[PDB]
Parts: sequence; C-alpha cells; structure tokens
Amino acid sequence: LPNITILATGGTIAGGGDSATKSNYTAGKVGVENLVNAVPQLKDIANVKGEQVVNIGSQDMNDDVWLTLAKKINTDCDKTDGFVITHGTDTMEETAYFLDLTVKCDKPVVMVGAMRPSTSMSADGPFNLYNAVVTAADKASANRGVLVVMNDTVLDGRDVTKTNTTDVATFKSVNYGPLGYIHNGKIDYQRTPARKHTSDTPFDVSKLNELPKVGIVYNYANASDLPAKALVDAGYDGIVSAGVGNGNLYKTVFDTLATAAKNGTAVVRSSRVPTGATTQDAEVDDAKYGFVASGTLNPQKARVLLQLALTQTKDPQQIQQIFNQY
Amino acid sequence: LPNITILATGGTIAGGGDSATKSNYTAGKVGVENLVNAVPQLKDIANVKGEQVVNIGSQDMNDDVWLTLAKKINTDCDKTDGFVITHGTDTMEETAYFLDLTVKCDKPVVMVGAMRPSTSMSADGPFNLYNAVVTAADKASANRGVLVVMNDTVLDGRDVTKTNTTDVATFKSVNYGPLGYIHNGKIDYQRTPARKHTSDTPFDVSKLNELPKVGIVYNYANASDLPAKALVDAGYDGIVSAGVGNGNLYKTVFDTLATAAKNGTAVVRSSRVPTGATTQDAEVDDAKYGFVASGTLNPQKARVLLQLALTQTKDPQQIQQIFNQY
Amino acid sequence: LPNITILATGGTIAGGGDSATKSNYTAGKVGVENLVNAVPQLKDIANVKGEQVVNIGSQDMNDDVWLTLAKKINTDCDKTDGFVITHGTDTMEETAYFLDLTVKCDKPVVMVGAMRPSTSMSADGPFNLYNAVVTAADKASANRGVLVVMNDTVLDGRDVTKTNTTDVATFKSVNYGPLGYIHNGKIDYQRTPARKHTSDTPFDVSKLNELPKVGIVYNYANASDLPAKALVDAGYDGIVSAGVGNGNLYKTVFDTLATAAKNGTAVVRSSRVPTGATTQDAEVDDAKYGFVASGTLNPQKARVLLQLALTQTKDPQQIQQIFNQY
Amino acid sequence: LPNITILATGGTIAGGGDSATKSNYTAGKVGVENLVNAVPQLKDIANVKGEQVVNIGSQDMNDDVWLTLAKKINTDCDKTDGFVITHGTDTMEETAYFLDLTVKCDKPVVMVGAMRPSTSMSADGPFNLYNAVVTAADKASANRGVLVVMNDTVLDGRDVTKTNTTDVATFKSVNYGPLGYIHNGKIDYQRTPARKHTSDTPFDVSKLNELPKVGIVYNYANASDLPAKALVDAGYDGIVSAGVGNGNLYKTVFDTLATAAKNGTAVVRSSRVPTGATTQDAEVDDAKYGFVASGTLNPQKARVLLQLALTQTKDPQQIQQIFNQY
Ligand SMILES: N[C@@H](CC(=O)O)C(=O)O
Ligand SMILES: N[C@@H](CC(=O)O)C(=O)O
Ligand SMILES: N[C@@H](CC(=O)O)C(=O)O
Ligand SMILES: N[C@@H](CC(=O)O)C(=O)O
Repeated sequence: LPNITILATGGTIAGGGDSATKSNYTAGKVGVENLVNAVPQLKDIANVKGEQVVNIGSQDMNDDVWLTLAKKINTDCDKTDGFVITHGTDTMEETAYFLDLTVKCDKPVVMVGAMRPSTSMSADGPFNLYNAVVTAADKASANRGVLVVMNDTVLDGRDVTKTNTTDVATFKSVNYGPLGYIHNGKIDYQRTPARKHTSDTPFDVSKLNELPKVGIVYNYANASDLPAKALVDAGYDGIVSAGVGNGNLYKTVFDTLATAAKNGTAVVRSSRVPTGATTQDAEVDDAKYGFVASGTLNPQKARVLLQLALTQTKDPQQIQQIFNQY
Repeated sequence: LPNITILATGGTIAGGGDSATKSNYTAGKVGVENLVNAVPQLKDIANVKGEQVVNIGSQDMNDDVWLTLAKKINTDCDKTDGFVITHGTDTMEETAYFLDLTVKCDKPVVMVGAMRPSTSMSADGPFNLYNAVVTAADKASANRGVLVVMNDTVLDGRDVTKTNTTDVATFKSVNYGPLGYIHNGKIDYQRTPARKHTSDTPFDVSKLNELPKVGIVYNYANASDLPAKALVDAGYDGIVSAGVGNGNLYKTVFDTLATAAKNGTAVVRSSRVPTGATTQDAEVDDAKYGFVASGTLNPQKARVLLQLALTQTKDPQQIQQIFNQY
Repeated sequence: LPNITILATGGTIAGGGDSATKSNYTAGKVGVENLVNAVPQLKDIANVKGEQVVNIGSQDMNDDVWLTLAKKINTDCDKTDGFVITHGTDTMEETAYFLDLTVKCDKPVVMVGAMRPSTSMSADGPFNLYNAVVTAADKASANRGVLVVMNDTVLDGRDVTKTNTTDVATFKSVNYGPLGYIHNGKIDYQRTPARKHTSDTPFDVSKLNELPKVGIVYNYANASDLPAKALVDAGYDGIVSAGVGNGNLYKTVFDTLATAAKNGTAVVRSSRVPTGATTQDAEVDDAKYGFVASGTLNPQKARVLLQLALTQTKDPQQIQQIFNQY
Repeated sequence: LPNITILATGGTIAGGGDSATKSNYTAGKVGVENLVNAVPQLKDIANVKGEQVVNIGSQDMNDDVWLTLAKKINTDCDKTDGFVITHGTDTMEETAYFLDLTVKCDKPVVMVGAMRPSTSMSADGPFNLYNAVVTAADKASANRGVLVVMNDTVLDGRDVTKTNTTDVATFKSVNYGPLGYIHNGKIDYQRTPARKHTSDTPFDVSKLNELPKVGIVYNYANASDLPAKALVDAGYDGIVSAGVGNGNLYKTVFDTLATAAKNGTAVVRSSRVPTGATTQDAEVDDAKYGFVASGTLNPQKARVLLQLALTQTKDPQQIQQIFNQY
C-alpha cells in the first residue's frame, strides 16, 4: 500500500461542538492522529502518517503557513508517495492555488476539509478524508497540479472555489468543471488543468520567509476610496480590485488605483462576480493605466498569483503575461 | 394599452462600440428615446413615455441617484400604470434592492439592462426592454416588490444578483429562484417574495438628501485591517464585512470590527461566498460583540439594508431584527 | 413535543451493504424502528410513531403504494401533528407530487431519503431524518403542500427533482427554487408554491383503488414509434411524451400521438430537457391536434397530473386548464 | 483568411415565424446562403462555403443525415480548413457525439444553432454563427474532437447537453465543464476531452449506409414494460434504459431486459437523471445479467455509442470497455 502523509492545519474537519444537533462549534480543535483513528479504513488503502503543522481556523490562514506548507511538501517529497492536507474550508481555495504554484514535488497533493464538525450528525469529514487519500494514492492523480477533494469530487486548485456558506457540496470548479468523480474508491478522470502549475512555474519560495504585500478592495455603488488609499499609504506592493461586473471600478477607486499604478503599485482588476473572466478590451483601457486583467481568477485567487508574480517582476505587462499563463 | 414610464439611468443597454464584432464599448451613451425607437413593437403592448434621470455606467451608481429614483417613482406613481428602469448590469442588483425597500408606489417597477451593447451583433437590449414592459404592464406583476427582468425571467430585487461577468443569462435569484418566466409576452408567475418590501417597510427616504455612510471590507488569507480602520477613522456609520465561509473574519479585521462595534459602529457580517446565508450560532458569538448577521444578503445587498436600517436605529438588536424581516 | 408519524416505504435510507467503504448495497431492508433508533436525538424534538407501509426500492414504486399512502395520511390526519415519509430517492419526486395533489390533510407532510446507505461512512440518512422531523414539527411548514427535505433544504413537491445520480445534494427545485433552508434546527421560509395543492385540488383518491394508465415515451434522433403504439394498442388512457427541446416530437411519434389524441387517448407534451417549461404557441399547434403542453412538469411528473386529471375529464381543453392551475 | 465550410441541416437558426415578438415559428426553412448573408461580418474572418445537406427540424433528425454528414466531412476534409454545422438545438447533442466518434478529419468540426428563430427580436443566431466560425478558424481548436459553440462557450461533443427548454444559454457540459470561452473573437482554452474521439476511435462509418437499431425506454413509478418488449419482438440490436436514479430499472423492465441481455440483445444502463454517471457496483449486478453501465452518458448519448459499438462486437464485456474509453 502507498505511503500517504497527512499534513494537518486545522479546519472544521478538526472542529468540535458540544452537540451533534446544534450548529455552534469551534474550529481546529482535533489533533491529526485523532482524525485518522476516526477513519480506521484508511489502513485498507494506504499506510498513513500524520503530522501537525498548525491548528487554526482557516479564516486565520496567512502567508507564514503557506510558506511552511510549500517547503515541507517540497523537501519531504521523496519520503512519501502522496500528501493529504486537512484544512478549513473558508480559505482552502486560496491555499490550494498557492501550493498549485509553489510545489515542486511531483507527487499528488490533495486538500480536504469538512462543512460539518467532527461531532455533528452525518458529519462529512470521514468519507471526505478517506476519498482524499484514495486520490493521493492514485498514481493517475499525478501531474494534475494541487487538488482539492470534497463531496466525492476531485477539483483543480486554480478554479475550485467555495460556492455556498453551509452546503456539504459547496466546493465547485465554477468555470471549467471538475477533473473527475470518485466512486467506490476509484476515480474516472476526464479532465486536467491546461494552465501551468507546480514545477512548470518559475515561482520558488524555498528561500523566501516573506511574501509581497497584496490587499483586496471591494467595489459597489458609492464605494469609498479609503480602503484603497490605506493600502497605498502603507506601501503595499499590489492591490487586487474586486470590481463590479467585468472588472469595473467605482470612479473614486478608479482614480486612486490609476494613480498608484503609475507610481509603481501593481493593480489587478478582478471581479466580485462569482463566475467568469475579468477580460481585457471591455470598458477599461488596461494598457493605458498599466492595469492587469485577472481573467477567471476571483479576488483572493488573483491575490495569490499577484503575490507570487511580484517575487519575479514589477512590470505590469510581465505580470499580465503571468496572469495569462498560470 | 397601459401607460408605462421608462426611467433611464444609463448602462450597456444604452452603450455603444464602434463595431458589432469587437468587445470594446463605452457605457451610457444612448438617449432614452433612442432606446425606445429601436423597439417599435413597444407600441403594441404599452403607451410608453421615456424620461432621462442620469446617463452613467452603473459602476458609478451612488446614493444620490438612488434617492432621486425613489422620490420620482413615489411622487409620479399615479401618473402612470408602471415603471421600467433601464440601468447598467454592474450594480443593478444594488439599486433594485434599494428601491425594493424605499418605493411606496403600488404599481410595478421593473429594472432592465443588457450584457451586450446596443451596437453589438445579437444584442440583447431590445428583447430585454420589450420583456420589461410586458412585465410592468401585467397587473399580476403588482404586489411583488421591485423586479429585475433579464433573459426572459422575472427576478425579485432582494435575491437577484449578477452571477457571471459576461453571460447574457448572468442574473439569477441564486438562493430562492425566480418569480416567473416570460414566454410570448405572457408571464407564468409561481412565486412571490416572503420578505417584506415597498410600502410594508418603515423606510421613508422622501425627506432624505443623504444616506448613512456604510462601507465594505473583504476577508481573505492574511487580510489587512487597514481598510476597516480607514472606514472607522472616517467615522463611518456602518461597515459590512464580506467574510469568508459563513461570515467569518480574519483575526485582525475581527479585532478592529469588534472594537468599532462596542464604540458605536454598526457591523454586519456578510460573506464573499456567492450563495447561502451568513447565519448566527456558527463560529461567531454575535450577541457578545453586537454584530449583525446578514443572512442571504451578499455584501453589497447587506450595505443597502444597513444604510436604511441606520436611518431608523443604531441598536444592533434592532438592526438584527430588520435583517430578519426585510 | 409534537406528535410526528414516520411512514416507512424503504429506500437506501433503509438500505444495506457489507462495508462502509464500498457502494454495493441493497435497498429497502432496514425497518422503521431501527431507523428511528439510529437517530436518538429525535426523542428531544418530536414524538415519533414509526409505521411500516412497505419496504421496497423506490425504483419498484407504483400506484398501489401511492394509493395506500394517500389514504393512510388522509385517514390518520387528525391523530397526529405531522407526517414524515421515508422513501427511496429514485422516485421520491413522483410520490411527493402525487401526494401533493391527493392529500387533504392541512398539516405538514414531509418526505426524506438518503443518497448513501445507512451503513456507509458519513451516511446522510440520520441528519436528513432529523431535519425532516424538524420540518414536519414546524408550525410554519403548514399550508405549503407536500414537502421534500433533503440536504438542509425544504423543497416543494411540485418542482423538486433528482438532479444528480449520486450527489448527497441531488435534490433541487430546478425551476422556481426552494422554500427555505434549515440551520440549527430552524427554517427560514421565504417562498410558498403558487400552484394549487393538497386541500384546494378537486381530486379525491379516497374510493379509488386503481389509477388511469399513463405511459411515457422518449423522443430522440431516429426515434421508434414502437413504444408509442404499444401503449395505444394496450389501450392506455393517456401518454406523456418526453419530447426533445421545447416538447417536440419525432416524425413517427408525432403521427401516432396525433391519431391518438383524436380517438380518445389524451396525450401530454412534456420534455426530456431537465429545466424549463414545455410551452404552447411554439412549433406544435396543440389546439390543432388536441395536445396538452405540460409546462414546467417533467415527464414523470406530467404522468402524475394526467393520471389524476383523467379521473376528472378526458377533454383536452379541460386537461390543459388543470395543467395551468395544478 | 481560412477556408470554412458551413454545412446546413436546418434548425430554428434557419427557422421562420410571422413576428419578432411572437413565438410561433417553423423550423429548418431558411437556406444556408441567407444565413451566411445575414452575418456579413463573416467575410472578414473566414472564407465560408455554404453547403445545404438537408433542411429539417432536428427533432426529425435521424441516422441517414448522420451518415451523410460523417461521410461528407471525412471526404471533403482536406479541401477546407474547418467545418461549421448549423443544426437544430433539440438533437444537437446527439449529432455532435455521433460525429465526435465517427469523423476522422483532424481539423475543427463545430456545430451551432439558435434558441430564438432568425426573425425574432434579439435573435441569437448571428453571433452564434460568428463565434462558431471563429472557433472553426482557430488553430487551437484542433485535436479537441467535435465541438458545440453556443452562447460564447466552446463545449465538447461528449458532455454537452441541452439543459433548458427555451434559454439562449441552454447548452452546458453538465459533468466536466466547457473547454473555453469566447470573448472579442478570441478563445481561452483551458480543457480538452480525455475520452478518445474522432481520429483515435476504431469506428469506420465509410461503407455503412445503415446503423444498428437501438431504442430508449423510460423508467418511472409503475413503469410499463410494453415499450421494452415492443423493441425486442421487433428484434432491436440493443436497448438503452433511461433508468431512475443511479441507472436502476423498474420491476417489469428489469426482467424483460435481463431476458434480452442473455438472448443476444445488448442492453445499456443509463439514467433519466440529468447529471452524473451510471456506475457499476451499486444496486445492479451488471456482470450477473450481462448489463452495461453508461457512465456519464445520458440516454440519447448512450444510444449513439452503442449503435456504433454494435458495429464492432456484441460481447457485453467488450461493450463496457468501449463505454469506459469512448
Ligand atoms: N472556519 C472554518 C470553516 C470550515 O472549516 O468549514 C475553517 O475554515 O477552518
Ligand atoms: N458597466 C456597465 C455594464 C452593463 O451595463 O452591462 C454598467 O453597469 O453600466
Ligand atoms: N434505488 C434507491 C435510490 C435511493 O434511495 O437513493 C431507491 O429509490 O429506493
Ligand atoms: N425544434 C428545433 C429546436 C431549435 O433548433 O432550437 C430544432 O431542433 O430544429
């Protein structure tokens, strides 16, 4: 049986409430070996080893843990046959894309969480964690970039996103679809991500202890330019605009980010709209203002790429190319 | 034939590019009578009169235009049999909910836009505008609150939202579904919004020239508390948190909004997640920090209600009740 | 606590299997007592009387079980506070609609099943049962017709359909959306069905012990009319066509059915297309051939309403108006 | 500019109607020249040779037109740069899959239709045609199999299906997502089909002028096996079952088909459920009865692959492996 290392970071998959019937719970309580012992059938499909990296609710995920996960996955890559990362659902779509771009290891990395706590009735963590190692063990899962496995479905780390606040079926690749479906511990893979990932990227965080500062501003009717200017005043390396519609900006935010871009801040236009690309050649003349168009990357995903792009260049057209390739 | 007044504000429905084949265009160019003359079959179903309120791209929509629209709709209510508001798609879901809560007139108000410019091949504006007056003319459309009509579908102004950056079918009531479908100028209505609206609300903006200041902060891995503190320092009456998952907050943003709430700022927890409620009784003790849980209201919709709630009270539990009722 | 009668008919919620990690299992085998005992937390919210009606896979469901269920509910209506029906998921949408038209009890009737069998890992049946009882217990669930509660969602019996072959979240009201969502044992209702149901229908199943025979025929490329004739030589009271697109029929099947509509057998146009209404005034002149267009009712749900409409009149224009109101 | 052959078979893209505001219309009436002339902007991107193959409503589509289309494409393959096929939307998913398995040309084959007829307001056919030609013209569209381009989206022939009866956005690859989106006449491809298509299949339609007879039977509550026997006494080479749930069959239909699978006629288990795979190792022992599980192929698409698999072998275990690879 393959060697599968589990890397625990926290989440509701490791959370607990005082009742199987009530909704109140605290996140990231359960230790990693407790998670594994709850699913004794893991011994049938893999030889599992658990390591605790952190134990937090993923609403507190940060640059520090991202670097830690990437380096540990890269350096211990030949010690095991695959990795499963237990993680909170709240930001798992951010971590999954960050590792998608910084993991040089060639063996499958699968992220899992749970939408119901360990203690809840019909908790989903157990079958989720099982199906994650079924995926990390499958040699067919290799060469697909970093994966997210939830609700009997394998999802690529670029497009996967949390679509619903409470539903067990919340995670979807809302733009390009899942890579394959899990039935009875077997996977029928019919897709792979075309965008470049893992060792195919030039992002090397192995010597990095920081990440460039990138923030996100929201656009809406009558939006304040103060969030944008606060990030400008703090000397942020990049700002991601969660625009309206096809990446559009309220006029005052427009004015602020246009000025920051000419004075050196990298500005990426994404959108609050849950599906579809922020394109070029719509209402905003990106070439003129040195803006970068995020494509199908939502704001928090656009932040992941813009941070890593900023470790390579500060030229907007170089960054636009990175946003067209990864 | 019924009297239908069209109130034009701008949008891509009134936008133009130099080619039916290229995607570049400027928004809010076309005058309101030009829109009507493009659809001469309007004369078959209604006696239409057009008035120009503004001509902007709805990414620039603001409190000023909202007040103007509400007052004009309220005071001219008995002059016509129905209203159709042509409007940009980018923020139409915000205007539609604002009018949903401030319109005292009892006759149908229908908002329309277009995802392709007037000049584009297979432009959608014409049939959209037609189907909007078909809806404003139908007496069955009354008593349903303010409506949004797009792609042969009637949508309630609370739940309707822009789901895709470019698709003609972008607008959906992603939580509770549409009220009815349009076929051949007839509507088969099978639903109506349970939440209270229009004259059933206590919101009266008829003497108001301002709206309370409410901003929106985004949550993500490693999020800066600077947007939140900038809005605090400006003395904002309310802040809407676009949380992660079920309304959760990054720890530093948490700290800032908890403090603002105890010192008088109204704080509403919404979510970046495109569907589903930000509930109470999950990970955040709302009663303790005087936070308000937004339910199914997304951040920009939660801003609309919190602004209007702030014209009635500053007590968090009074505001939570408003968020449970409207 | 309220008195809740659980009526058990089988399903994979009562389904077996030799292993929590394998899919091979048998359906409709566990009894209602073992189902109730498996969820002891029912004892705190409701007073559940388990009654076994039959114990079958719902793929083998039929008119008999339908009739007995409708009778049993109407008879026992005033000796309980609500009903829960445990059912297989394959045909749950048809039973739910049948009872949605036949039951005359004005108290909640809620159906529930499970997509994973009792013995599987992370099995969904227990929380499903719990939430179904919560809904049957809720005062607000009355007067909304027969309900289906699955995956934390309350779905009206008319529009609810099985959307996916294996997903725990398979049930959706794909046309008009759900009625409300269940969180922490509380429901927030924001919709009710507009079509007449339960108590305001004219159907009366009380005396009948057999139901007019209606079959279903599938349109496709190079469709054979052998199934369509097979049902008319056997003298079926009516046929429902699973047409292509907007309820259109192939060459052969069109002719066989146009013969039939004139010589007695009432035929109904529905569609194999999972969402959207079969409209009249499209390609097919229903008035010319005496056809009936089903609207949003899919084929298995069109058969339910025709069977029953055939117990009232065989006039096509009489039937169409029942399809426009129920 | 590239040479693009447009092959016209009809559809509501060639459909009539007396009024832009009414739905009554007739299908497959406009010729290919009037279709091309209606989109003069084609002249700038492609060199379109219009060829009329037939002019029919695709509800009346059949094997003949399929065979002639496959032959015509394979024969003329090297006298053009790509093919566009204008088609009705009702059966477009079946033709697209047939050709996806039969054509041996390694140049783009793209199908297109319209949900609104040529003469309607805001008719979608022109931009649809334009974008289909864009896709047929694109160098990157080769080696992805037969494509369907509808509503600015490139969809693989296998998974694409008509999702809604009237929506202009009805076509979706409901299981694995689309291949790419078209904006401003450029496509961003991020997926290709993994299942073997076009040139790497073993099918050869060149000599054949008739196709093994396969019918489809619909499972539901109290299902009649009269359609299922009708096809076996008429000696059909195989039947596809539109089963309930995960490809399950009613009492009667199970027995008739278990008889059949043994006495020659190969039967295939598919499902009436719009999304998700009919799996083996569930409730039905396919190995015991010599059944075949279709996977994600819906019924009309299972019939396409069986018809063709029946021109190769009648062994069930031979057929299942073709269903696991094509
Ligand atoms: N707040 C939790 C939510 C979850 O895990 O589902 C987390 O992300 O850790
Ligand atoms: N930016 C435009 C987009 C549209 O109308 O579709 C607007 O909202 O006015
Ligand atoms: N075959 C099962 C399907 C299920 O319950 O999930 C039934 O309907 O009984
Ligand atoms: N009945 C039409 C449907 C369409 O094209 O929209 C056809 O398939 O030809």
